[PDB]
Order: sequence, then structure tokens, then C-alpha cells
Amino acid sequence: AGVTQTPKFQVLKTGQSMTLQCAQDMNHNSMYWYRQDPGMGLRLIYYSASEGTTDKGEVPNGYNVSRLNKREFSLRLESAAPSQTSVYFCASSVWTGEGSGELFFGEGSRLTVLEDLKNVFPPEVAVFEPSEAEISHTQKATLVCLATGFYPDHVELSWWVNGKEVHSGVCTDPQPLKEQPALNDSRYALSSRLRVSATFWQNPRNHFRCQVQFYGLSENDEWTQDRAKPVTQIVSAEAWGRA
Amino acid sequence: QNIDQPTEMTATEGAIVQINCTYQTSGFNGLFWYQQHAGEAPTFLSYNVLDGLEEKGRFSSFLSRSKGYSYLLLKELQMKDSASYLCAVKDSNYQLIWGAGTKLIIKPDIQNPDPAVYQLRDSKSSDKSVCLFTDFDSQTNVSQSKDSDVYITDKCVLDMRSMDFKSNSAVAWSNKSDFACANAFNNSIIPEDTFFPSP
Amino acid sequence: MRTHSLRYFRLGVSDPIHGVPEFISVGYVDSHPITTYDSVTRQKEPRAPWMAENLAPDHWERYTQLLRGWQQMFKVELKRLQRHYNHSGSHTYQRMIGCELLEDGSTTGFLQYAYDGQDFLIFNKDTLSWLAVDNVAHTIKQAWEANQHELLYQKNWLEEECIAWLKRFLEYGKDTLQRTEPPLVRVNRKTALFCKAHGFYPPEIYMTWMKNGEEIVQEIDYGDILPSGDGTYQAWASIELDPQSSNLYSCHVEHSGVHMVLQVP
Amino acid sequence: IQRTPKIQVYSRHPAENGKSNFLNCYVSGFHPSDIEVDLLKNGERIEKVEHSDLSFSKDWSFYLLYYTEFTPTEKDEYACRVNHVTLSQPKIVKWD
Ligand code: NA
Repeated sequence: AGVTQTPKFQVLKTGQSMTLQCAQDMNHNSMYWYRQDPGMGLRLIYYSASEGTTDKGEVPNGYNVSRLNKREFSLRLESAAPSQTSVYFCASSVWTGEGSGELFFGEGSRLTVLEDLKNVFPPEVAVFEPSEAEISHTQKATLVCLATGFYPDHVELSWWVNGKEVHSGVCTDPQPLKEQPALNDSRYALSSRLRVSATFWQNPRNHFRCQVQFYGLSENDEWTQDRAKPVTQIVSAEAWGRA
Repeated sequence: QNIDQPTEMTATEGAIVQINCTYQTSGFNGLFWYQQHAGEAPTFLSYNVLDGLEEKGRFSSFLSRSKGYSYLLLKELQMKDSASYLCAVKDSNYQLIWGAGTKLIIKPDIQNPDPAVYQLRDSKSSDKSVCLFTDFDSQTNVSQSKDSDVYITDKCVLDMRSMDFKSNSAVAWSNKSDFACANAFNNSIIPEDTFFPSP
Repeated sequence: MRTHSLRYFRLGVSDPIHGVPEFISVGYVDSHPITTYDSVTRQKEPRAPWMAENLAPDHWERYTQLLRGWQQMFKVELKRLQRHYNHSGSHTYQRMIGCELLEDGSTTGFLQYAYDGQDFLIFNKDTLSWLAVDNVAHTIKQAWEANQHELLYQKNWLEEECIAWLKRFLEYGKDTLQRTEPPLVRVNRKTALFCKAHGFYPPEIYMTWMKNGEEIVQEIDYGDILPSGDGTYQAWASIELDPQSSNLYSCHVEHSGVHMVLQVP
Repeated sequence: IQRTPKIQVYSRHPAENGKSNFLNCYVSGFHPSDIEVDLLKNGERIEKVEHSDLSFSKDWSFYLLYYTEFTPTEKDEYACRVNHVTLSQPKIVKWD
């Protein structure tokens, strides 16, 4: 499997604790925890040059690590701070004291640490059916999915055609849009398009769905707002082909 | 200790691009290039430690130790090459110093551009009106909204694989009553021949 | 400067007696130990005062972590060797890496391995390949040469990094390493003529005997250059006297660009 | 292949009776690295005996220096006793 780290996404209140897991099944000796922040190179938090030893990197304050065995290297945030909002990568290499051996990275863990969870919102999802003018002018049909009002930017948008997820003919914005660019905690919007042939759209049996997985709060997070608790959840919208 | 590489570069599909990396370090034990697709993990591309050029498929990596300089050369650019490229140097204590990365943007070659702004059908579950600017050639730039109740995404390249067809598009939406696809993209410079179908 | 060198050794022992480390690693500048590490202390520490005073704690902390890793790598490499040799008992594994900065400004660089104290694999940084002494080494050679980038890495370390470290340490230890203490030389009888020198630094010295102005190394007993314990060295050379003919004997000593002759009356 | 230690016993400075000195025992050329070294005064082991760390030669053998402060006299006899896996019995090299 290579390097497996969890969780992919996490929202945290200031002062909450969190452990990130990382395992590698490549029989590597050296493991690493990095954070990635916009505008700067990767910064090493802690590393483990071999089973049974660990040491600080460049930014160890606020973190601790445990090399539990040759496979596993966990990262601990005892008391989360907003400055620890970041993307975290675990990595491993065969050795550390050599020159040419490369790093193998895990998938990354996106952490958002907030003073108050009342800023957390799930997306509203809506699907918009193709323009008839487009169909007659190009013989093609573009559906649009909008996922709007969410925070933090912990979403995964997918298109589903006749019950199966599709990727061909899809483009989803690489970065979300800030709905209020000046506000620091602005909620986000994300658009995606699915383009099919006019013939495919005009089959009334074809069914289109856009679904957004949101990563939000869990049972143990405290909720005191009048609105609904913004838990991890899937939000979707559909359309049918039209003859 | 310092590593520098440009923030962003844009080139056209099929062309060649050279990504530069300069470094000043306490000693030198090799220079790495990694590729990182947006939202994904970095993966290893190349390692140089002696002077000269090394080739790996469509990518080559060059090193000059005396100049403290490397470049990553990508030829016959494809859309799949859109990613960030990270340069990193091992110093005398075997510590990796990481560059901030270069974001490579690739413009598709649109062979039959057909610029148009389309009004999509309303959703009964949303108060938004949605407009799609599509099929324009890659020299067109989509500006953000000048209006705070109007939202415009940047352009996106979609690949219809079975037809070997790529198109650029941008989306605009709003719930304002005076919003119309004829004005949605007024803050952008759009082709003179953009097709606006009659409402 | 005179010729100077930097080298690091590693020793691995597969089944050590209780108390003795399975792994040791020591660095040297010329004959001076500068660093030590072993599997008992698990700490890299200075062995010369001019190393401790010029390398910050960050240096010892970082190489302590690297040596913890190199220790594990050495354990695994030795286990593989002893399995391929089909050897039981305790066996040793050794590595030596280093470089020399010659008086004329040229450089050399070297890296080699030994098993049970005998040459095992020897690196050639010009042809970028490993010389194997037997079929166990031949198996390792193939695996190591398959990783071309690591060969390149070792050539760069030997030719550039090592020399840079060497010149850095030579400056740190200049009061020790670049000084000259001339020898005190004397002759006595014991029948053989002994020529004895002591008090000198650096340890490189040449003592020989000449008979009627001619040297003959076959007739001469050369003693080793030995440490006196105070930072200086001592040496000697002897020759047996011919009672059948009259000959002029003289001791010649060469040290740090000075030649000395002691005529025996 | 195992190599037996070479053993040389000598004073730091040229010896003069009544003058304080150092008696050295330099053991070298041996392999493997385990070794026993005692300095002897009139056949009795000397307690306050110091030694350098194990040292490494380019030919893969090892060496060590053992030394003790002493004042040589006319009657006292000094020696070095060494034991190694290559030695069926400990070897004694008198100071001459
Ligand atoms: Na910490």
C-alpha cells in the first residue's frame, strides 16, 4: 500500500487533542512528519531516523511523535492551536544517512483548528441542467454542480451517472472560491461541470447526480447553536436526461 | 540556507517548459525534484548530484554545482503535467531544504474555438441563476467578479475523452434580480465573436 | 600545509561478549581521533577538545540520529553477510571512508568494507564500481551497482564534501595539527648501533643508517613510530657493526623538511 | 584470519632512575578487537593504569596504548601482559 496516513480531514477546536496515524509497509527505516503551508516549502516537524529513535525537526513546538514500531509513526497535537491549521504529510525512506534515496509520501491530512465551531457549515448542493442553446449549437450538453456556503474547505465532489461514478468529461474547480474574499473565515463555493453528448443527455433513462462529501463535526464535538450541527455528511442533487 | 524557484509558470500544451531552481546551502549531497498534483502527495521525479543532464521519459533534470542551479525540463507538455514542482536539496548534514514549489499551468490547444455564454436551466431547489462561458481559446482570461453578490470561477479544462475534445469553461452565478448572462462576464475581455443566444 | 586526511571507521560485531558494543564508529583527522559513537552510549561525542569547542550542540544531536540509523544498517548488512557465508559464531564487519588533501593540492578519496578483518568490497570512484573479492561480495556488488545514483552520491561525497569537512577540521585543530616539534636524536650501542628519536610531531619521520655514505635497507632494523603519550612520538633504527672492516656509520633522520646526520666516531 | 597483537613496552621519555616518567604498552596489529592488557611491576599488576580508546588502522586491525605514571628505580622490573584469542596463554613482554 506504500504510506497510509489518517485521517484525510479533521476540524478541531482550539485546545482539543488529535493524533495523526501513519504506517508504511515498505520495510523502510526512516519516517518523517511534514507540514505544508502556502507560500513556503515543506517544514519538517519531527523525524525518526530508525526504529527506536526520534528527534525534532524545524517546527516541533506544539507537537510530539511516537515511533511505535518499524511501520508506525504517529503525530500528536496535545492542545491544538489555530496556527496548526495546515496540511500534514507523513513520509518514509529506506534510510536517512544516505544521499540519493527519495521520500515516499502519504496522502496528506488537512487540519483546520478553529476558536469556535460556529463557523462550520456544510455545503448547499444544486445541479443546473444544460442550456438548450448549447445543445443546438454544439451537439453537447454541460451540467453544472454548485456546492456553496461550506466551511472549512473539507469537501470531495463527485459525479454519478446511472449509479456509477464518472470522471471523463468532468472538470471541478481545483481551488474553492471565497464567497466573501475579505472575511478571513469566509465560507466557500465550488463549481463543477459534466459535459456529455447531446444524444446521451437526450436519453430520458440517463440519470445524473452530483454528490459532495463534507468532513465536519462528530458526536463528541459540542454544539450550542440554533442551527443544525454541521456533522460529516454527504449532500447531493440530481437531474434526469430529457427527450 | 535558501532555495528559490518561480511561483508560477504557464505554457501551452505540446510545448517545452524549463523550471529553474537555485540554491545556497551549507554543503551539498544532491538535488531532488518532486511532482505534486493539487490535493495530492508529492512523488519523486529526479535526483542529480554530479554536474550535467539526466533524462527520464519526457522529463530531464540538469545540475550545475558551481552555479548552485538546477532546472527540470518538461517536453511535449500534456494537460496531465499541470501540477506543482518542488525542488529540494540535501545539505552537509543530510537535511532536506525544500523550495516553495512552482505551479505549472498548461493551456490546452483549442483547435476549433466556439466562444459562447449560455444560460443554464434553473433548479427548482435553488434561487441562483447560472451562466456558462465555454469553448473559448486558451488566450482568454476570466476576471473575478466586480460585484460582491456575483460569483465567477476561474477557467477549467475538461476532456471529453471518447471524442478527443477539450474545452475551457468558467461559471458565473448570482441570486440578484438584475443578473443576466449578457452582463455576467462584463469585467472580462472576451472574444468579439462570443455567441450570446437570445433569451 | 603537509598532507592531511579525514576518515571514519565503523565496526560491527555479530555476537559480542557481554558489555562490549555491537557497533562502534570513530572519526580521525590524521592520527587524531575526533569523534566517537557506539551502541552503548548511543551518542556521538567529540574526542578532541578543538572539535567540542567549534561544533554546536545541533551538530552532535543530528549526527547522533544518523549514527543510530547507520548502526541499524550495519547490523542488517552483517546479518546478510554471515547468512550468505553460512558462518556461525561471532564475525566482524568494518567500513572505512575518507579523503586526503595532499601537500601539492591534489586529493584522494576512498571507501571500503571488510569482513573478519579482510578486504571485502572496495569502491572505485572513477569507474564508479565496486571490486568484489569473492562471490558473497559479488552478490552485494551487483545490488549496490544497480543503484547508480548512490554511486554518484558517494563520488560527490568523497571528492567534494569530505574535502570540505577536512579543511574545516584542519582550521579548528590548527594549533595541534599544523605545528612542528623537532625530534631529539641520539645514538648508543647495545654489537649494534641504535639511533633513537623522541619528542617529535607530526609522527611522519624517516630514520635510516648509512655505511660509508651508502644506504642498505636490507641490513637495517626499522622500529615503529610509537606514541609517547603526551602528543609526541618516538622511533628508532638499529644496525649491526662489522668487526672485520673499518666503516663510517651515520644515522640520517628526516622530519618536516629538516635533515639531520649523526656521525658515529 | 586472526592477527596476533604486537606488543611494545617503553618509557615516554628516556629513562633516568629517580626521575618521574610514564611506562607505555602499545598493543597493535591485532584482530578481532577483544584484548586484555595489564602493566606489571615486579610481576604484580599495577592498579592505576590508563588506556586510550580502541583505535582503527587502515589494514582493518586495531591498536591501543596503555600507560601508567612511574618512577624507575634500579631494582624494580616492569612488564606488559596481554591476552588475545590468538594466544593460548597470556604473553609477557618485559620493559627493556
Ligand atoms: Na514538541
